Formats: sequence, C-alpha cells, structure tokens
Amino acid sequence: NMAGRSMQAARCPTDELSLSNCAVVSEKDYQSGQHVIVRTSPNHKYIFTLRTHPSVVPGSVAFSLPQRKWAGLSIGQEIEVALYSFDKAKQCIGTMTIEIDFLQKKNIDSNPYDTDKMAAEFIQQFNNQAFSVGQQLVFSFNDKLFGLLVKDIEAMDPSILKRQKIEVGLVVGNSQVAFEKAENSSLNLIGKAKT
Repeated sequence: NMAGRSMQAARCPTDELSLSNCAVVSEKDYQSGQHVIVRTSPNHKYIFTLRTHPSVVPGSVAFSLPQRKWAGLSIGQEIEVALYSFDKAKQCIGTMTIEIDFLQKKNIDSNPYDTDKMAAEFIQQFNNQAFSVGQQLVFSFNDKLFGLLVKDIEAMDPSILKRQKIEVGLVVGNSQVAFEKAENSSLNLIGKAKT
C-alpha cells in the first residue's frame, strides 16, 4: 500500500457513505481513517480519506458521484492507489472557506440557514478527513442537501504550549469553517461563520 497498488473504481455502496465524502474500501485492503493518493495519470492525483464497508470487493475502491465528477473517475476504470501521510505540523486546517448552494434546484427555498450550526455539523461529520482546494462534495444539513466547493485553506497555528495557504489539508477538531453562497444563489445564510 505504501508503494501503491492497482485498483478498480467502483460505485459507493450506501447513501450514508455517499454523504461521508470518504472513498470506500474493503477491510481486506485497508483500515478506516487512512488517507491515500489516487493517481489517474502523471498529472492527476487526488487525496481521499478511507472508510471500510463489508460490501466492497477487494481490489476496488468505491466513489460517490460528486467524487467521480471532481477527480474525473469512471466506474470500472483502473487507478493506482498509495497510502498518504499528512505532516500534521504543517497540514492541519486552521481555516477553510467553502462556497455553498442548494444541490437540487427543486428544493430551493428562502428560509434562513444558521452558519454557526452548519459549521459545527460540518466539523462533526468530516473531522480527520482530507480536503483540497477546488474539491466538490455534498453536505447534508438538517435533511437538506447542499453542494460545497472548497475555495481556500489555511494551516493552523501551533498550540499555546508552543497564515500559510495550502492546497490540501486535514480537517481537525479545532478547524474553523466559513461559508459563502455561490453567485446568484438564493440561499439565505445567517450567523457568524460566513464570508
């Protein structure tokens, strides 16, 4: 796994896993929580955090539609996957800016959405996972689906006992998230976790 191995891209097994933004794998190949770099070509590499599920066939990695559309993956294609280790002294996320909008135009409404509650739920759901600038994913908040786009990521400060922009980082328990609606969005955001 450290050297990297060939795998086949598959479809995400459950709706719940689809919302986790994790790449899903067999317990026979990896352990949940590990991170990997997925290679589709010399110029295209993407970092994902893994979660196991009993239904995944060994030798394959399952991705959700949003992940497939961001990394440019096709079901059934061959990919190379290698274990990735973050340098936590430099890559833990201090602040991240995320563009948000309703995922389904059918379900758009003018009601207020509390960004402070959204930011808290975001951390509760994605802590200890990799995010890259430009990455697209879906976020379920209060039974409503939203589309997210990572616009910016800044590394965290050292602890008290002891701002750089980064392309990829690890969301941790004390990371801060700020939301901004997409241009021409009718999304009504309230609260202080904005901009």
